Amino acid sequence: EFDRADILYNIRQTSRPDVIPTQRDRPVAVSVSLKFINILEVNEITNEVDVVFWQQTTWSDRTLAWNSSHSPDQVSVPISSLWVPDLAAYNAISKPEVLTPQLARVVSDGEVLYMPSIRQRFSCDVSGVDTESGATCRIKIGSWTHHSREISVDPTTENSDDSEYFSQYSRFEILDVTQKKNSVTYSCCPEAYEDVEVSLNFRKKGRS
Amino acid sequence: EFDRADILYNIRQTSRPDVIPTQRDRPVAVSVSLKFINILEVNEITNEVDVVFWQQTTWSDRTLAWNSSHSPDQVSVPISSLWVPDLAAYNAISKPEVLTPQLARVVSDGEVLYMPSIRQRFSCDVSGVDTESGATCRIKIGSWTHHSREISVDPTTENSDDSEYFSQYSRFEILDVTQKKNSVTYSCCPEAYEDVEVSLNFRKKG
Amino acid sequence: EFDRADILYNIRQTSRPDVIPTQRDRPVAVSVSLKFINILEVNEITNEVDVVFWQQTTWSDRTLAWNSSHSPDQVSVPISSLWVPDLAAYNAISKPEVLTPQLARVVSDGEVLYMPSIRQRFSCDVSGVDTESGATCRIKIGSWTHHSREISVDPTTENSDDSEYFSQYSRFEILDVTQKKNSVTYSCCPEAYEDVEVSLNFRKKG
Amino acid sequence: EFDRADILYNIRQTSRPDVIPTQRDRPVAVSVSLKFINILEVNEITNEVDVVFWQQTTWSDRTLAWNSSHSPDQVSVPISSLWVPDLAAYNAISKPEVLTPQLARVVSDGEVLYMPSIRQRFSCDVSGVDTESGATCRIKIGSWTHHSREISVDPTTENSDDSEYFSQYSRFEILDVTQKKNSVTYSCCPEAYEDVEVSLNFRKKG
Amino acid sequence: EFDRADILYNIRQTSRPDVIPTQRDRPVAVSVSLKFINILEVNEITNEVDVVFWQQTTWSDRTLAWNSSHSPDQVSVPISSLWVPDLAAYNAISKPEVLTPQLARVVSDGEVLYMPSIRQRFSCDVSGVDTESGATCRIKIGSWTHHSREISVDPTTENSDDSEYFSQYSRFEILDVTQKKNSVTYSCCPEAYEDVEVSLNFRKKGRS
Ligand SMILES: CN1CCC[C@H]1c1cccnc1
Ligand SMILES: CN1CCC[C@H]1c1cccnc1
Ligand SMILES: CN1CCC[C@H]1c1cccnc1
Ligand SMILES: CN1CCC[C@H]1c1cccnc1
Ligand SMILES: CN1CCC[C@H]1c1cccnc1
Repeated sequence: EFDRADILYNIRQTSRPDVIPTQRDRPVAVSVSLKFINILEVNEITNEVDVVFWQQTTWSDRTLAWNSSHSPDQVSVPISSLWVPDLAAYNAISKPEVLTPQLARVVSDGEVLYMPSIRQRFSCDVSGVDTESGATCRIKIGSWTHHSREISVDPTTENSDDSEYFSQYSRFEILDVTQKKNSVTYSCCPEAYEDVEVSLNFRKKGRS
Repeated sequence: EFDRADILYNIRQTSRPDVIPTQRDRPVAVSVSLKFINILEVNEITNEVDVVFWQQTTWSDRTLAWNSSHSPDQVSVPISSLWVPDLAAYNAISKPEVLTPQLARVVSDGEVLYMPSIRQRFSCDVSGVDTESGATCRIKIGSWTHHSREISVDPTTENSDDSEYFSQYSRFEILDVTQKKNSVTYSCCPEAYEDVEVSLNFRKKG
Repeated sequence: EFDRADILYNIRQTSRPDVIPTQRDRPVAVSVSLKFINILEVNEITNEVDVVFWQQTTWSDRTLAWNSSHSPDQVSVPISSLWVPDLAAYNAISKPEVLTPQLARVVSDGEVLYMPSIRQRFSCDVSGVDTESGATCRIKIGSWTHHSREISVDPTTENSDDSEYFSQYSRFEILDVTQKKNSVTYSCCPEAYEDVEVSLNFRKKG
Repeated sequence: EFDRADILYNIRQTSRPDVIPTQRDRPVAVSVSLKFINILEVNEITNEVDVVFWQQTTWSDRTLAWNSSHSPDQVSVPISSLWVPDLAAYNAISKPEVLTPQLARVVSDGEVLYMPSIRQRFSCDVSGVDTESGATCRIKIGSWTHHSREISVDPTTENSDDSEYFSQYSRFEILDVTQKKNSVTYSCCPEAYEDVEVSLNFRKKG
Repeated sequence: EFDRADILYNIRQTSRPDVIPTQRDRPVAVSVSLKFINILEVNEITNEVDVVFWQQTTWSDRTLAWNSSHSPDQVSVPISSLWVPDLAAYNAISKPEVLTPQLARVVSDGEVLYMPSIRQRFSCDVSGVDTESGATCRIKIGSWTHHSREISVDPTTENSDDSEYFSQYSRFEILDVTQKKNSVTYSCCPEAYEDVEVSLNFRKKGRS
């Protein structure tokens, strides 16, 4: 039997936050999904957008696991005590501003959910934002330093609505969100790195 | 008999800041209440507001308790030595800027009061800010990661006065502040998460 | 004979920066004085000012004391090794930007002087700033979490000119600086908290 | 046989982050190459530019090496656990804003690749930016404190296309990127310091 | 013989960074000299300037010394491991933005050179900036908390041109840099504090 204090103590003492939780030479499967909350600023001249999204991030780390047969089966853990995937947005032009407490939810089987609210600026196609078909801003996210044999990134499906959490008070409306996944070889390095491309189809609402 | 040094040493040494002070499998009851001090900027086109408020936050942590029959019965404690609720404003568009010393007041029975002055910008309904009925901006606050069996959130009880500490030098005036607690289920997760919705009814002076 | 290394070692090794240096039955007497250096921005529409001042802060901590019959009688100490009063400006709308090295001067009897240069923005009365009688901006400073029995705040007892070090290159000129102690209760808590109100009477130059 | 955990433990335990991995008194050869991603703001009046670039940095540190006959031959390491060259852009007018996770890739033979995305503002020649031949902004990068007997800086670009990773959505387009190795003695100090000058020839599209 | 690792270990283990390296009740002699790199913004209405300068700072700390008959005689050391003079500019209106790695160079006899590149804004006389005589902005630098028996501050000169490292792409040109030493008594305290005043004589380049 463990209480929350015991679980959290054991995790702090033994999770190796700098060690990717790879098992038998297989990639850590990371799921990412952006839930758009607001679009704060758009510039059709510069092709830049300022956006707030929840970055729902999910993966398994079995070194975190504990027998919860007589115990709580989930806890909140500061991310500084956990390994977290080194995800970056490749077309970000500002550093990610995390708006929320930096805590992940860890299940007793080792499943982790880290879902920060992030404000970040992007360079992307803003053309058509003012028309009915709208603009399509693509956001590319992947591990910065782990190639495909170490981290895979997936846009795991749901029925997950588009503007389920998007602000009704925004000047913009979301028409569609699609996720595409890619495998790229960069000039720097010989291995392929996976990314998810998130296409945000949106437009400016008219005053009426 | 303890002096302040002993109380604070004991809190610092046995601090478990990462551990939610859950007792008898009941949620930690957190009270929140926003005391509006200033509205610094409002944009009716973008529906954004920049606000300064004291986020009065209250809860009980029995692991902090000490016998105070012959001791001080209250101390100020760095929040880095305490568990603090992971509250977030859901419609915030900037990160909370804490303007005050990050100290909580702890009572010998384990009651904590943490009341930072916060500057933060929010996405909300700014329409009507210039009519007499004013605008109503809604701010939603709740635990980011603890569901309803772990953290409940409630309005601070004490009969809430609206303009109490609000700046007389602001360009805006407060007409009314109301609160409503909700219980919401999001698609990410199967459990319900509690929030308080704070409705700030305000208008431009003139 | 202690040398500076010994003094600073002893302070650092025994320092309890979390512990208010309450002397028996008494509030720690803190003296505060703002020496205005520059007024960088003024907005008469929003009633906001951006200011730079030296926050002269003085108090006694006898736990720091040492026998200096045959030793240096003063040293500079990082404030992270010292208890420091949790002062806040109640009408501040930005968090204090400290422009100087964060060192206090500690005398062998336990007297401490901490005098940071601070840039901060405030909400206050900017009306009349461009007139002959000028504007009067009031800045309210007090302990954020320590009530009247734990901290008292007074203006430094000197006659002194708080506009003495003000920049000659400023667009503004200071006409007068006055201070008044107040003591107030807040809805949150049953005790009185002390503050100093610093009234800065200033105007634009021609 | 070591697993990733062992490799990272061993590196962390013997991380000598402040020690330049000099061998027998001969300079650490550092390769630098800037991969331009975006040009965000250009001001022809002030001669200032705001740029985003991947700063591909490469060097060898044999103290990091491990036998990978039966082990992973590469790991990602927090740069806080590694010595990293003290490179600075001499004409930068803002501190480097690092946009990416601060991890370097370390090969079992001791080769290190650190490649942060950086946003930084520079002072340089913006004249002609809205002509056809374009502007040429020169960025000078070298070790801040290590002279030529301790750090050598070389452009290894490996010959990969200029506009390769540059945003197609930028307002600007890259015409050409060239590099020059320099060796400058400064008035302060008697030894020479190496730098690479990266010349970005770019324009506004039509 | 010590190697670099030994030197740095020994310094890390025994530097007392909060201890002023006073020897026998003498002041620590600190030399300061500003090498101007750029003038970014000037406002003649508000009397404010935004400047970039190398703040060349030099002093001796005998506790850092080591025998280098058969060892490297200089190392780079993080300033977090060293005592550094608590210098401040008295007319600065922003905090000193350090643009460079925060390393000092330490010689085996205990001489230290710390030379950060700093961007900072000042309140000073901007009048005359677009005439041929130019403006003269005075920058006052001294120890914040150490009086003259603990720290003296002294300007030092080289025969180099003041523009050696001034940007040729600035909108301003430097006409002259001079420096004065002062000893001032403030109201707070009974002791004299030393400062160096650095007078930057500059003007706007021809607009064409
Ligand atoms: C795959 N990353 C994305 C761009 C560069 C590359 C990389 C590789 C190794 C270390 N850092 C970055
Ligand atoms: C209640 N939170 C707000 C948005 C998602 C949710 C959540 C749940 C678990 C871990 N992180 C975030
Ligand atoms: C006197 N303080 C300033 C305003 C609220 C009050 C207070 C009391 C206890 C803890 N935090 C804040
Ligand atoms: C190469 N650096 C750039 C300018 C001065 C020089 C330097 C030398 C020693 C310590 N810091 C800086
Ligand atoms: C020399 N400094 C400049 C103004 C105040 C003074 C000072 C003295 C002691 C501690 N802090 C500041």
